[PDB]
Amino acid sequence: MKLNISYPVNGSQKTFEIDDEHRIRVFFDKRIGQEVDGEAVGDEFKGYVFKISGGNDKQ
Amino acid sequence: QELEGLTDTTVPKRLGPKRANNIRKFFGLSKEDDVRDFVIRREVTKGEKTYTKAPKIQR
Amino acid sequence: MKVEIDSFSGAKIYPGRGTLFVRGDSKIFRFQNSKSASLFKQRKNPRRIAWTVLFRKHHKKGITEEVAKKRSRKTVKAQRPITGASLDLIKERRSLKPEVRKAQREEKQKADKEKKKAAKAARKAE
RNA sequence: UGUACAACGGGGUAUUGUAAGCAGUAGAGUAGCCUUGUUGUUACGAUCUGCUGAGAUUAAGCCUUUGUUGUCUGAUUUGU
RNA sequence: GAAUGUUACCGCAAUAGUAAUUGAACUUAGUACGAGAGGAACAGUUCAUUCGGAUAAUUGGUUUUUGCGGCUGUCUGAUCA
RNA sequence: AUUCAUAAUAACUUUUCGAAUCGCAUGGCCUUGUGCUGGCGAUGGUUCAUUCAAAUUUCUGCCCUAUCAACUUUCGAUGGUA
RNA sequence: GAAACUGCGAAUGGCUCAUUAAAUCAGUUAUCGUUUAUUUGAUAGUUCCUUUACUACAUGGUAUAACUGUGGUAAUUCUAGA
Repeated sequence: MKLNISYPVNGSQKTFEIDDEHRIRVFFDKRIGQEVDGEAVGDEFKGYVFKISGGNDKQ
Repeated sequence: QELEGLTDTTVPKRLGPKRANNIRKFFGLSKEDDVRDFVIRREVTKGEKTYTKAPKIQR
Repeated sequence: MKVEIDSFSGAKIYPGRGTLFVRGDSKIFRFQNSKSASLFKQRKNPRRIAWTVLFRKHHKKGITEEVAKKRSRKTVKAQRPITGASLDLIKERRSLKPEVRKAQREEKQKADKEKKKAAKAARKAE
């Protein structure tokens, strides 16, 4: 899928296209407001923790 | 590890305050420090001429 | 193989098991067993049946999963660029709180110019 | 006279659908009380909630067992 | 089921009986054939019909498990049972 | 024509309204301070009135039918009290 | 001076005559039985709440659009995130 990730401190934002479904399966069964760490989905996001704010689906 | 597109780069707040007390708390000055001097101005280049358009002060 | 959920009891259905019912509005229901199917035919409600997941949910039994969402208390801690402020000079000017006598020094010349302009207008009126 | 057998028990899996008793500022409301109320308390009251996916039953043609207690020499017949 | 020396096991097989059946679709091919109209088949594959023999994982039925629960009337003083 | 208008007492209100608004002219007083006063307006606002209306409403008035003479009233139909 | 917010308006106008036969409607009354944006004219000295530091009254506070940029979907006067 795609991740629109925003670093509000600097005020920046960027898209990231992701594959490897069993990485992104972490996000499953979560609410908009919960947090997750990033090495589980990508080691580039090691030590990072993101919160969810929303999103869009197909259609 | 820092992300080239979000963490490394940083972006500006496109505007500054327009409200007086907002400025006073932005710079933490006083109830008396003559905010008219602490104004943010945005120089432009329409051509050879330039100007900064210090916006306004409501309240 | 997908593992489906009972429309009535919320229990889990493995393949080859239970039934599936299709109602005149083109809707689907999945039943694990003739028990659930029979109560559905008797048009009971699961919220009043005591062995159902919906019941246990609505009565908050085994509800130790969800706890709470905490409260955040933290400042921005980042002076961002105003894009016409030059954040270095902006920190220099936010640090210029003392020496406010320059404000009154400029106000003195401004007041002098005010009286000068009043006099000039009153004279040009003549 | 033993990875022996049985009867009981324990556990598993199943079925049903949340036991009795106790408590509750739950309860349609109603009588009565006096310290008269500043929820004032006492009696009635189907029912509801909690202890309670509890309790009960579970091999008679289910499974299993480091458990407890016992049983394990009676009669008859047969020959190239 | 007596008798074949007894008893037990593993087996041979004389004889007797016998069961599998039919169709459609796709492709073959709008090909062959024929002026055109129209219009096939063999092989292959997927299914089905009728019949039979077993089975009971699942679905369904059955329910004296009178297993669980509920309901009525009545009787056990009431409650429980 | 009134329990009208209005006023007064007792209180009540989760509390209403009572200008943190804006453009021009910029003027007068001085113990000359960014001192004190000061105009023409626009907007908005509580209530009364008015106007624009609106809703109900009085009286009287409507075509053919009797091969429609009985209708309404269960649960609103007529009226009364709240 | 585009855009966007705010305030107004969009309930006027225009079209048609299906329904509707004491219903509409006409003419005539009434509101001492009511609401009324708008106009128009009048119209708040009383609001510091233990109201002697409780206070900015040269005037108090938080958002948020537009905009920056990231994106979604086939599409729509769709939109989220920062």
